[PDB]
Amino acid sequence: RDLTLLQREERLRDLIEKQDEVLTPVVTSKDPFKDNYTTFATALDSTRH
Amino acid sequence: IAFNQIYANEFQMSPMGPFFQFVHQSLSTCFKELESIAQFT
Amino acid sequence: QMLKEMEKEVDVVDAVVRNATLNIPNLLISRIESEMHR
Amino acid sequence: AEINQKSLELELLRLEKETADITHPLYLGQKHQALQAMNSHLEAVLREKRSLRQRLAQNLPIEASYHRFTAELLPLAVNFIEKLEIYIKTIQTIPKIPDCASNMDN
Repeated sequence: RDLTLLQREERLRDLIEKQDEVLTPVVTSKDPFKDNYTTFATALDSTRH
Repeated sequence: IAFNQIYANEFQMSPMGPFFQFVHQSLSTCFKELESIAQFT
Repeated sequence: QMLKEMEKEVDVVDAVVRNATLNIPNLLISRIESEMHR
Repeated sequence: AEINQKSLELELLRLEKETADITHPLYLGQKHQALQAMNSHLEAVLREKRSLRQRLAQNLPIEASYHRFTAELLPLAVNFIEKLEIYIKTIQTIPKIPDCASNMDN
């Protein structure tokens, strides 16, 4: 039982570590993008009517 | 990042592409609308 | 959550991003002649 | 012995359920798709930066995404001009449209 549970936890850790490495840069640049994009889209939308 | 950079520098090749599209779509809709009114009568 | 909140904006932006013998009608000729100076 | 085996199985299944949102291929696949759609969209926006700039500020060197609209605009304009009188008559009939609808109903 102990060996089997340890093997599964190790696999889970490996998977989480690989994801953290790639998600951290995207979350940090999110808020400036969303705000710049929304302002841009609203400005563009006012020229079509 | 590339967008934010262009948004800060340029938004915040000739720039003519969007004018053509708009005029084309608006004019087409106008055509069809008038034809429909005539047909109803 | 960010991707879902930006859907409407994407659409607007997408909308923007995406033998010629001419018989001129008398009505238009009359208009062009009356405003010819302008 | 039998109880011990089943108990282990239960423990394993519970661990898998609790971490599925971040680990299972199904859920991870959905997140990929959402991200690819946005990428493509941004690529397009960057490709048409000049035209978009000109609009905000308001062979022929025109961005390829707009060739169609540019080529078709001529015929469309010609057609409109030629049918101008018909469009004007039609517009004059617009106040009769409610009467026309009532007579037809009768």
